[PDB]
Amino acid sequence: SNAMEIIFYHPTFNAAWWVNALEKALPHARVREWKVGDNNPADYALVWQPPVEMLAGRRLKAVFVLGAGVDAILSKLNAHPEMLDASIPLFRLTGMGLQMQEYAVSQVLHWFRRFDDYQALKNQALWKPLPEYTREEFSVGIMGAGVLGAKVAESLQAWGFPLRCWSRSRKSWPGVESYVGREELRAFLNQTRVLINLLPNTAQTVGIINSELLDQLPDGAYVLNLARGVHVQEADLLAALDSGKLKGAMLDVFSQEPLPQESPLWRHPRVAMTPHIAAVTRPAEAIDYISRTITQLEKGEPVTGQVDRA
Amino acid sequence: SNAMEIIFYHPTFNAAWWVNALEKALPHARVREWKVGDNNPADYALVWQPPVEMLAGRRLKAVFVLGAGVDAILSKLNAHPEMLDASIPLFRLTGMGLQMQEYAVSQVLHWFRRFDDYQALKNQALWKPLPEYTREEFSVGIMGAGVLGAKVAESLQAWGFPLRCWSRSRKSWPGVESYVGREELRAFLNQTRVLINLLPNTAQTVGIINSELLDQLPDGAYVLNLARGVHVQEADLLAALDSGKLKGAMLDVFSQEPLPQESPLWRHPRVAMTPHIAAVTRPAEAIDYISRTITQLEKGEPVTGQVDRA
Repeated sequence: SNAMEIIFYHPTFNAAWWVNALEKALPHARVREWKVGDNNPADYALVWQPPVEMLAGRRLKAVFVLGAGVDAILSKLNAHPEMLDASIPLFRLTGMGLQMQEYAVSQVLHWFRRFDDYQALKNQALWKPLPEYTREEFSVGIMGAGVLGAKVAESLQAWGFPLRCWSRSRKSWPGVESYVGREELRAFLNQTRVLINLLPNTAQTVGIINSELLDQLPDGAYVLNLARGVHVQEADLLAALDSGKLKGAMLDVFSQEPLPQESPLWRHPRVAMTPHIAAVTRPAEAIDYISRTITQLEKGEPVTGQVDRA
Repeated sequence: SNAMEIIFYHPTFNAAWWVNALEKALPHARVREWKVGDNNPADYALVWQPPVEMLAGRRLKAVFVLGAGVDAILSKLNAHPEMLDASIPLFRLTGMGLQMQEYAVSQVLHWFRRFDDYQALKNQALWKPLPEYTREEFSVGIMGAGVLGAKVAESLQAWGFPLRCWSRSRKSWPGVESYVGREELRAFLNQTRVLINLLPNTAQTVGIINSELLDQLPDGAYVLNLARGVHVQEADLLAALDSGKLKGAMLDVFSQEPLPQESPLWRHPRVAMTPHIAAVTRPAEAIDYISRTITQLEKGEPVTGQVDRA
């Protein structure tokens, strides 16, 4: 023919910027942003929250999901077996431990040094040095196995906080007490001052952070949600913040995103919020991965990052 | 006689708690909180902002200043040569690098990840992922030589920020570009996104952070003041925050402390404030130092932490 055709679709990224970087990364490719009504052939598709008509009936060499988190797309494909011929390989971008570390280390220290309290004191123009928290009473509990959790634990134990992790599978991270299964969840929660959620999702963790879990945390605890919005029952979180069970929370993810303006979370004085930016893959990195993987496919070499479509 | 008499005075600490810990640390000592009119002998005096009548005419084996920062007391003694017989040794408690590190690392990351911006966006109930800052453009500049500055630099370069330091004396900290003298101050400021002040004081640094210095920082910079209040010209800081020269500031120290409620700093939305708590010596540590040093003096052994009364 024989030009390589690539199509690109993202709900909120700058298509122009991505099309460009892609053109320079794969100079021998024709890249174009996909728009409704575009049924001209393509060899590779780069997508996030793609509509059905973009991929339905397409013959493609591969689809690249623009982000980690294949749960959303897999369910659209599984609820629409007709959206992507099941023989087409699907890929995902996780090398973002650093980003998580930055976020968690900043906030855990922020809370440890009572900057949240000091900000409230500032807003009342009240000079009041507060009692200091001991490292011993400031235990960190990470929920979730996987590199992100492992990286976050590593970076926090370096500051001397007691660390514990909880997962369904038994684990052995250096300098961390490992708790396993719903059987050991209470023991884990009882001893955790700062609860950090880094669970990849599961049917078995939906709404896991609800009142039944919050009740086992010691009073004056904190919740840092870096995993999935559906892991937190928002009404229960707010109730725990209002009763004093929780001193504070920081949430990067929400049950519904963008979080509707109507949500009271926006309004709570002891909730901090970030619009799902804890760890985004740098486009340069994303582009390097995608171009590298396309090259391996064109040459029949081994690839990495393929998502099994169980 | 022969009981060892110790007297204690602090303007805001819990005298009872300190007297107690002291009694247990030196069981063989009689410790008492000093109150106006108490002219009964003592062997050692533990003080912070002592009034003249507490130390005038006293024969003492040593005075212990309850904190690092001997500038305040030395000037009261030097302006009142009659407050402490000049033959009496004076001691000070610096092993607080960790505390500074916690503070600086938390805040520099806080700013780097735009949590300040995200908080403002939260307060407007506006979901808006913001552009990310590169590490390259997020250079840290530490003013001041000495361990605290060295510790803070060490902990920040570990996160991959470009680091520079400025002092009057030439220095060589690993992984840090060293700038020396007022001659190289502009070059240093021009390249510094986050200015961290850790200068021990000098006549030559009073009001150093004024408009002439702020003007050399790149727009969108930040100031973190962890050293002395008199180092910052508060009116100029506020002006720099209002013009956009400075995106934000965090201050742990102020020209006058407690900062009068009248000060506009309390009121600025892009100033964060803490009541001089960046690095306080743990009382347990303070007590261990003082008891250890008293024991060395009683036994004629070498001591450490003595302040020359030049």
